[PDB]
Amino acid sequence: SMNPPPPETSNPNKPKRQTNQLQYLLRVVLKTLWKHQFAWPFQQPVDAVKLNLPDYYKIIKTPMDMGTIKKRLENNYYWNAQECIQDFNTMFTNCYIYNKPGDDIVLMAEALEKLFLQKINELPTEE
Ligand SMILES: Cc1cnc(Nc2ccc(N3CCN(C)CC3)cc2)nc1Nc1cccc(S(=O)(=O)NC(C)(C)C)c1
Repeated sequence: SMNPPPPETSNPNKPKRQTNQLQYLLRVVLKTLWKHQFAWPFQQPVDAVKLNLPDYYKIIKTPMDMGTIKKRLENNYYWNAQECIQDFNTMFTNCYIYNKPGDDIVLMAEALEKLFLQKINELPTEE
């Protein structure tokens, strides 16, 4: 089967704003996770075709990845910081759903999620 289209990253009909929290999510949170040694499998939508995973998009109906999250932030797609946080959580939980406890890719996600939670603990108060 084909890959689904990637999640929307721009919508000219969605209102836009800049907040210090969204700036932090891009400049601090995303940036720190992106450079992590275990980040690479989470940097783009899963290409189930190239990876030969016929069941991936049978199981994962709400795909999400850091490339999509980054594009959303660069485009001012998010209105609330919580939208972005929800997207990271969806990414992590999709990993845990598709795979099994103890799998290498799960350990990788766990490492990234721990770091994510550390950075979110330092989220500045909404100005
Ligand atoms: C975000 C994400 C969540 N789950 C899985 N699981 C996964 C993917 C591929 C495989 N295989 C199956 C065996 N086959 C020969 C190649 C890849 C196994 C599990 N992969 C993810 N991303 C991913 C992105 C790019 C490449 C790969 S990967 O290099 O094909 N797979 C591992 C070795 C990292 C697990 C994986």
